[PDB]
Amino acid sequence: PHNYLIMDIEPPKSVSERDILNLLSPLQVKHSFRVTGSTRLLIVIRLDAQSYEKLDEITVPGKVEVIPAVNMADTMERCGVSWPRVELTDDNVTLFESESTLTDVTKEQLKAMLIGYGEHMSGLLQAHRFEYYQAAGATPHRHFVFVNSVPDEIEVFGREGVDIWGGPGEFVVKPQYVTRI
Amino acid sequence: PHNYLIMDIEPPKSVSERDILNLLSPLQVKHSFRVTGSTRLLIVIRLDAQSYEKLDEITVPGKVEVIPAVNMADTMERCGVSWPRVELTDDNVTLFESESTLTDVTKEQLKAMLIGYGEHMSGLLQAHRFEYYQAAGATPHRHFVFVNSVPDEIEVFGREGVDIWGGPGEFVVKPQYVTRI
Amino acid sequence: QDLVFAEWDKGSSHEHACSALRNSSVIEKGLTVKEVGTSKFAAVLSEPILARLKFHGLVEAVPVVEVGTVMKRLNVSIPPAQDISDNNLTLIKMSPKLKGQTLQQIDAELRYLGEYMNTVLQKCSHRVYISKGTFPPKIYVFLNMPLDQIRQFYPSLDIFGGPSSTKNEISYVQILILRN
Amino acid sequence: QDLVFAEWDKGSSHEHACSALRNSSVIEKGLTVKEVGTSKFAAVLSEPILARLKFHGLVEAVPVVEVGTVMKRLNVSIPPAQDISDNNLTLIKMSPKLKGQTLQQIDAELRYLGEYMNTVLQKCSHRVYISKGTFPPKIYVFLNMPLDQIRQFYPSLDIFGGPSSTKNEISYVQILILR
Amino acid sequence: LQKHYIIYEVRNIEKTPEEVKEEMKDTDILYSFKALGAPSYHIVVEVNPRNMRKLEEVELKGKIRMVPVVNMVDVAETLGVSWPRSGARLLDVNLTLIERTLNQEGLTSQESEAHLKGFMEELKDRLQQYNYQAFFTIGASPPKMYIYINIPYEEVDKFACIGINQFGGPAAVNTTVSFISSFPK
Amino acid sequence: LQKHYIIYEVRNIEKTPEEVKEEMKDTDILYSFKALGAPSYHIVVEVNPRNMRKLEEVELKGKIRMVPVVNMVDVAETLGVSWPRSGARLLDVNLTLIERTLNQEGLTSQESEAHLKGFMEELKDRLQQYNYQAFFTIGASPPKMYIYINIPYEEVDKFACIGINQFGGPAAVNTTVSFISSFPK
Amino acid sequence: SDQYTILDVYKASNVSVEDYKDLLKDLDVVHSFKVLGSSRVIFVVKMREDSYEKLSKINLPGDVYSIPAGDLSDKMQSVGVEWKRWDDLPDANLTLFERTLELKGEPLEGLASHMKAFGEKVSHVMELYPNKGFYLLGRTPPKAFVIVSLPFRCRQVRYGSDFALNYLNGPGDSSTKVEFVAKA
Amino acid sequence: SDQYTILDVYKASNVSVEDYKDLLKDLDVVHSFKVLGSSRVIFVVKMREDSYEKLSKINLPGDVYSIPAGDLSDKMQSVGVEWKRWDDLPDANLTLFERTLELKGEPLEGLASHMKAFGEKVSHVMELYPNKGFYLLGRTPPKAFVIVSLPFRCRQVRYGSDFALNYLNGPGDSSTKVEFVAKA
Amino acid sequence: NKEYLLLDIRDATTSEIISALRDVEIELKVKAKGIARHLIVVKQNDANLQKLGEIDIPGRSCSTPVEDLDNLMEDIGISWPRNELTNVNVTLFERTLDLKDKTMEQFWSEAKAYGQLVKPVLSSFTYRAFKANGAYPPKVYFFVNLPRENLNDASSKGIDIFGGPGKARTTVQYVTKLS
Amino acid sequence: NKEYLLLDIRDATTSEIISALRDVEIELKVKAKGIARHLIVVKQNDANLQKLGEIDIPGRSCSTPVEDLDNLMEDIGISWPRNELTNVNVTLFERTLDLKDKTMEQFWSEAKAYGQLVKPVLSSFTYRAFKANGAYPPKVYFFVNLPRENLNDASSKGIDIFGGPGKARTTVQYVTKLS
Ligand SMILES: *[C@@H]1O[C@H](CO)[C@@H](O[C@@H]2O[C@H](CO)[C@@H](O)[C@H](O)[C@H]2NC(C)=O)[C@H](O[C@@H]2O[C@@H](C)[C@@H](O)[C@@H](O)[C@@H]2O)[C@H]1NC(C)=O
Ligand SMILES: *[C@@H]1O[C@H](CO)[C@@H](O[C@@H]2O[C@H](CO)[C@@H](O)[C@H](O)[C@H]2NC(C)=O)[C@H](O)[C@H]1NC(C)=O
Ligand SMILES: *[C@@H]1O[C@H](CO)[C@@H](O[C@@H]2O[C@H](CO)[C@@H](O)[C@H](O)[C@H]2NC(C)=O)[C@H](O)[C@H]1NC(C)=O
Ligand SMILES: *[C@@H]1O[C@H](CO)[C@@H](O[C@@H]2O[C@H](CO)[C@@H](O)[C@H](O)[C@H]2NC(C)=O)[C@H](O)[C@H]1NC(C)=O
Ligand SMILES: *[C@@H]1O[C@H](CO)[C@@H](O[C@@H]2O[C@H](CO)[C@@H](O)[C@H](O)[C@H]2NC(C)=O)[C@H](O)[C@H]1NC(C)=O
Ligand SMILES: CCCCCCCC/C=C\CCCCCCCCCCCC(=O)O
Ligand SMILES: CCCCCCCC/C=C\CCCCCCCCCCCC(=O)O
Ligand SMILES: CCCCCCCC/C=C\CCCCCCCCCCCC(=O)O
Repeated sequence: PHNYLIMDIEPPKSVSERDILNLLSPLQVKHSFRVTGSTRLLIVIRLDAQSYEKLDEITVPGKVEVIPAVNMADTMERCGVSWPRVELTDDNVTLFESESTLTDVTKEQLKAMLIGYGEHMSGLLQAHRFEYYQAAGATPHRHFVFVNSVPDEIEVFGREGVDIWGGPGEFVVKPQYVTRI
Repeated sequence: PHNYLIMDIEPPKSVSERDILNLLSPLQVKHSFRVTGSTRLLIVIRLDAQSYEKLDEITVPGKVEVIPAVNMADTMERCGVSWPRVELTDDNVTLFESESTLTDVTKEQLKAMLIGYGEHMSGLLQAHRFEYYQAAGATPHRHFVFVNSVPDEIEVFGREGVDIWGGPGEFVVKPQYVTRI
Repeated sequence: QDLVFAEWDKGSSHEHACSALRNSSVIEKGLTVKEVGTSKFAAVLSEPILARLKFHGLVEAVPVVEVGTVMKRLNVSIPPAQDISDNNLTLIKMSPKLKGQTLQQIDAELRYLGEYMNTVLQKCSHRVYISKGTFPPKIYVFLNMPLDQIRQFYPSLDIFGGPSSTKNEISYVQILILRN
Repeated sequence: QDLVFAEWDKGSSHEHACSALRNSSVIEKGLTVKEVGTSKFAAVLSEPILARLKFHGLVEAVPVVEVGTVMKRLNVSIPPAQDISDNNLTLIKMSPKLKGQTLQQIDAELRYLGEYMNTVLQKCSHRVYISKGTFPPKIYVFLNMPLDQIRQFYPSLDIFGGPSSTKNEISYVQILILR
Repeated sequence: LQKHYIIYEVRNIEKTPEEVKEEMKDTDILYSFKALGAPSYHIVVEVNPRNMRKLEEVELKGKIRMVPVVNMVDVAETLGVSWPRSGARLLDVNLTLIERTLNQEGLTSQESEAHLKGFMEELKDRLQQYNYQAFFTIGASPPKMYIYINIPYEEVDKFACIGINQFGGPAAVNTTVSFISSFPK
Repeated sequence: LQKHYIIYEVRNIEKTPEEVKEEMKDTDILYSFKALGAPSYHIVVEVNPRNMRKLEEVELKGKIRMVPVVNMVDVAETLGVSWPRSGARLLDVNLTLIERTLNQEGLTSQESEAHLKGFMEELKDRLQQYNYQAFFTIGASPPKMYIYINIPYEEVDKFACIGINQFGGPAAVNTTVSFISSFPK
Repeated sequence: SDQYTILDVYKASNVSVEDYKDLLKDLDVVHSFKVLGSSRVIFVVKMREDSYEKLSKINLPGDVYSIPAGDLSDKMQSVGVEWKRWDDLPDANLTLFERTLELKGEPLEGLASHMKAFGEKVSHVMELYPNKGFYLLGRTPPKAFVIVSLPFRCRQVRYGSDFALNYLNGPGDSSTKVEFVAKA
Repeated sequence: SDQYTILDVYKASNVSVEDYKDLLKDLDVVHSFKVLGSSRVIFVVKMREDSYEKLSKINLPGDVYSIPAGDLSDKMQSVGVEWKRWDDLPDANLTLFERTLELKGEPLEGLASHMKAFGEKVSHVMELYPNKGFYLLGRTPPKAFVIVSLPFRCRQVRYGSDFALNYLNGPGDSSTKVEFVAKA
Repeated sequence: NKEYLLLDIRDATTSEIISALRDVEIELKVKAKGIARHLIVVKQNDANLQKLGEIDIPGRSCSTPVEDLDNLMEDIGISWPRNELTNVNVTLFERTLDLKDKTMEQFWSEAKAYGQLVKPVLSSFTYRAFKANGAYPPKVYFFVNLPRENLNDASSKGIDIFGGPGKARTTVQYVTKLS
Repeated sequence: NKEYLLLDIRDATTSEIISALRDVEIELKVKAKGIARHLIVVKQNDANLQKLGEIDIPGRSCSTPVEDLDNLMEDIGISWPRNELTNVNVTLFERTLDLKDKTMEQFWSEAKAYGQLVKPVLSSFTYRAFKANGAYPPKVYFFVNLPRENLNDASSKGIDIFGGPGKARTTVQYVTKLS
């Protein structure tokens, strides 16, 4: 099971996608995306020992958030849910950022809801190429979903298992069109 | 549209199914049921002018609740929802008592939920003989359903539309087997 | 099926027909218990058998189904263990207050509770019944378990939201009729 | 479809490239508006058109769908959309809080809101967009209603649970490109 | 070996205290208390095979609540607290019953255990100078605690409010005080 | 003949007040206020075809919040409450700005209207002694109220808390007081 | 300082107030109020050292509740509020207020602060009219019984119930029940 | 009672505390605190008849907030709490507490009762250590800035933030922020 | 002025209740249709209270001091029509209000708003309303003469003023006026 | 005893911060990986606070008095191990608690429960914990040397003691310990 680092970057006006030279050259960059219509960037980095050591000579300018992450398929497999393990295609991609907003929830209740969401999505993930990244160690629960962009499928994918998490008022889902590199 | 009176009777130990004699000759009793396994009685009376006037000299003993009621199919028709118009005839019947226990709800929000519930149930009520009685003028919303007792269908009828009313915690449903008397 | 969990309270009446609950020719293929030292009686009976009784003080009559059926409907396997006996027989009534919860959320919580009880109650005779079409749902568990271990079931309440999201009643019962 | 409602705020930048939002060669199809007197800009554009702009200070980019097709999917009538103009042009951003609500409950409330706005907005030129796959959902209304009647949309908030179960933002906007 | 008990809360306005006592047949009774001047009774019975067999002939009448309980020193041992040794005999002089029901709304099991441990650490020192018997519900939710204590009446009020904040304050607990004596007289 | 206004709340730490005023080009300004010694500005503009045409050339920089408002006198007339006539000119002496944002959580529209009517009836009598101008957001939720008042500085603390209970108490309302003056000097 | 037992009695059939007073003739019954229009009667028994044994030998017929209680003026003095203590009640215009406090989410100190403020606000009115107050000992939610003689009683009932209620967190954080009583 | 203006300044680049103090030399700056470890500086200006006209002509660079304020001891005196008034603050161990009260669901009377009880509880330690207190005028949620010289500092900061918090309804409905300040 | 006392009697017959209360001045008396339930509103004066102190009410009785809602509305400045109650279609609405996190000011402003809202509609109905005097939660007994098809309308008129149908618990009962 | 002051500095390089904070006694300095963010914990001496009053910290700095969580646990009778933090897998957990509807006693009993729960767990880890001194809502900075596979395990340890994952907000950041 791999460990990852998700960089959400809002660079200064002066810096123009030279962040790739800062990052891609010494690090193992798994994915590079730009939020369509903006200058915000989202970088998925695989944290091997070399990349982790090299990160301490790197400073990304701007408003940057760095989220340790895991492949949520690994978590589902550990919890007994089987998900397809298929690499994400170079086709156009939609990103869903999801966060739990419930204030009254137990650890066991949260695990039950997570397992239920995994079981519910298991059937509908067979016809798609996707990657789930859960923010490791972050509470409340938070994850990012990179899924192949199918027209007239954003509403279906976002509105799926929302009721398992507590309903439309207790689960924040933000779909975003992203452009590779 | 007809007005109704629902008499929920828990008679004293000495009195036993002489309650029928009390209501029999004077009142237009549309339905008479006994909760199976107990002495509790549920009477549905059509409130015509003669029956309303006759109720003056009738006193049902015991712990008795009298609920003014309307046919909820009439309410749905007033709101634009088309429900099947059937006469409950089968001698085997299940009764569902439903009440809303939602404290934060507006009048228009409640009307939206009621219309949504009616539209949701319109499809599933086609293959059924049923009668809805809504407690007229009572808040929060409260109704009774008499439906054909098909075993292995109690769960389906009980849980249909619960999420429209706000979920399993905001809606109270009580099913009971009733024997026609 | 058509199982009903019925509970009667005959504290008010000093004479009653609840001796029928010990009458094997009235109760067939059912279960009847009496709360120890109390005028409270309970039974799980098929609807035709329940139709034979007209007891006065009925606390409740909830259509229920055996957990095995519920677990099979969710493709979850729970062995039926052994049959309950009269030694250490305890009735647990669990009523979750699913405030601010959805139907899918309670379904997921119920599946998780089933998975947890699968291993927790694997070595004790029990009978689990779940209400049908009743909201909020009710669970009845006849557990025949060592009294010291009763407190170990406390953390299960966490699955539905914590100790005060769930009303929990514990009682000691005596078997009168147990027929299959 | 692939419509996106995008909002940018250029207050920080003295010189920016948002003049492209007034350029027909860039915005081949879609709608662009500017908040009156400020440097906030909004647009409703197809995703390929949105890919042409690379602006700083993007407040949001929400995949949206016209209310006509949402009503068609719900089999609910939608008054034919009259084309908006520049006079009286108002943008209303509606963000319901659905605390405690279920998906079927919010769907029923949305159906009721559509049915209620059917009669209210029968005469006013308008353009309604609803978010896709976004929770909590967002509604964007472009209106040409007289200002005196703006206070009359308040009871609609009652459909979602009252005035404080919904966050409402009113703005005066000017049309730049409408194709 | 842990001891388990049943507390019968009896409300019977139609029987004399002698008849209520006779309703228990030959069951061995640990305590039998009656509220002063009121038809409210508490019968505390130890759970063992002999008592369980004798209770088969008992059918209490009236408004009855049956509560399985454990001794509070057992709860103390499980939580790591050491409560003072309870007294075997509860005399009629200054005898008082304090009942607490904890709301516990919005908490988890671990959080509730932490609160209970805090309350018990607070009450441990004050309990030292009194002759008491305390019981806690086993499995019931909301939980209930019973204290039968020989305490001077002028100190009852404050003593009943000790450690209330450990459970969230007065709105989070239901506290009831009764003057009791052994029955029948 | 109801009048509609826009209040621009401008936060700009880089421009001089003269530059901020010049940012508005040739639109007609009704009131232009600046917090004492702070880079916060309030610009009140009357909505009419001429001003709307002039505002097309205006692009305010910094943190800007455009808020459409109506006069609180019109709100009074629609709620059946009378409002002390507002003074035409607001002087720099004793000039204060009181801003209120109402939470309204858990209420319906009719309930909120009842509370607003109660607040306005309470404030009517005390408002009679002062030169003031008041505005209310039109359509915004949560609603906001602005009062520009020439009031002695010793009285502003009590005047700002008048009618708070009409909205549910202090925790249900965000109230802000500022000393303001017309700009540029 | 002094402890009391409130015997709240719903009179059994064929049992009159005189019968109940006869059953308690050996106890120090300081007050006895009968609720007009119902079968409820309240006996306040001043407890002595031998009062508890005597009360333990007495079984009153009907639905009876025995509630330990203390003087409300003593409790008000303990929180630093000065309350006039009346020797006796005027036998006319007597009105009983039962108030239960439900201060959700407050610690004991917050409830004490609310009660101190309310007592300070209401002490002047309490000084105006003869009254006797009792509170339930160690009881949560806190509960008080106050019998006050009210001229203008009909509107004074609403005025007294509503008086300084915001100091108790408003009309929703407490429950009040009013009865018309007569000396028994 | 006197009115004040608190100028909360986040200093621009290349501008020192002395530059800001020279921009305000014509005003009655009674107190001037710089936050240690940051660029924040707080100026307290005692307002007079001409102070408002003078302040309207001053533009301070950086992120400036101008908040009307009153003396906290006056506010405590109005609710009937006696608070020792210190003429001067020591130059050492100066700690700044900013407290915001967020007692949800309470009327103004309930908040006043909570604050009166808290003030009575805290007046004893307030009389022990030199301190200056200010509260924001007409501001909800109510907010206070208190600068106090604490010996035994880095444990008294926790002790003083925790002191009598239950009288303000516990640690869940008031926010406290602590800074180490020096006289500017 | 002097308000009233309501007696709610359950397990007694009309003849027994009339036999007792023989010297008591009765403002109003009704019997729930089909039910052993009687409501007797008696005037609160010295003679009535003295007589009530000496009689035993048959059955199970609960007494509640009540104030005529017309008088309270007039006290707060709202003038209700005061139409005399008739013996036709006598219907009792019992409403309890849930005030949670409300101040006294909000309670009074809501009461004023409701009174103003229903003042013009009561001119077409005969009624008699009583409020539990000094009781919290607030409780109102509202007797109306109205068609049985209006029960849902009458109960829902102004329900939003007090917070909506989830915050006001209403029960309806048909009664007979006992002359 | 004396505790520390934490400077959270953004938009400044390590050289600038080291040069500016020259002559200041520093207890612990770290830099977030890939980020212009530094955490500097300095001792609260008279000399340190005197020096901090004469220097300008580069970038945007936020100061916070902090107390060593070991000493706080020692106050309430819990003896944590004091394994010195190393520079191998330095991970910063930032946790904020939500204490709505809690008393001071509940807060302290929960803190004690958490301390006793994790006391034996910390014996196998190196760490350094600081609590925002006197701040509400409570905030904790926890530096741990742990494998990157244990993050979810470390965050959820005893999360139910304070009310579950919905009441505690946690962020995780990899840092480099500067020497
Ligand atoms: C029952 O409660 C009594 C108070 O209601 C106790 O009397 C109190 O005894 C104190 C110690 O002797 C004495 O200082 C107090 O003044 C006195 N309180 C009064 C008179 O109001 C009584 O305990 C008595 O004293 C103890 C030490 C034993 O000797 C008992 O046998 C005495 O009666 C309490 N009695 C018991 C048995 O607990
Ligand atoms: C009924 O439960 C009781 C109480 O837990 C059991 O008695 C205890 O059993 C445990 C092991 O399960 C022993 O450690 C204890 O010493 C036992 N206590 C006593 C007093 O015997 C009892 O075994 C159970 N009985 C049956 C028949 O299952
Ligand atoms: C633009 O909006 C204005 C402001 O509401 C409209 O003018 C008002 O129209 C209403 C009727 O809707 C009249 O009662 C008012 O007297 C008008 N106010 C004036 C003329 O100052 C105006 O009609 C709108 N113009 C459009 C929609 O083209
Ligand atoms: C008493 O109630 C009856 C029954 O509801 C009323 O008669 C109805 O009146 C409505 C209009 O008010 C008509 O639409 C119905 O057709 C009538 N129903 C019947 C069965 O005749 C009657 O008007 C009411 N009388 C009074 C004085 O309120
Ligand atoms: C520092 O982190 C690394 C990377 O996670 C740890 O090495 C891993 O250790 C786990 C078990 O602890 C093994 O399952 C992995 O295979 C290891 N990964 C590699 C790449 O070797 C390392 O142990 C950590 N060191 C410390 C001191 O905590
Ligand atoms: C155990 C603590 C319980 C405390 C609850 C509150 C107790 C306060 C005391 C009495 C409660 C209700 C009393 C109000 C009636 C008192 C007389 C007031 C008459 C008012 C006359 C007027 O308004 O002029
Ligand atoms: C109207 C504004 C209301 C805001 C609340 C005002 C309350 C006071 C504000 C802040 C004070 C919090 C800290 C008090 C200063 C510390 C005093 C105690 C120091 C030592 C205590 C001890 O040693 O125990
Ligand atoms: C302090 C409380 C203030 C008043 C409480 C509100 C009392 C309402 C109680 C019950 C409601 C039934 C009301 C009676 C009918 C109201 C007027 C008729 C309204 C429309 C009737 C119709 O349309 O037929």
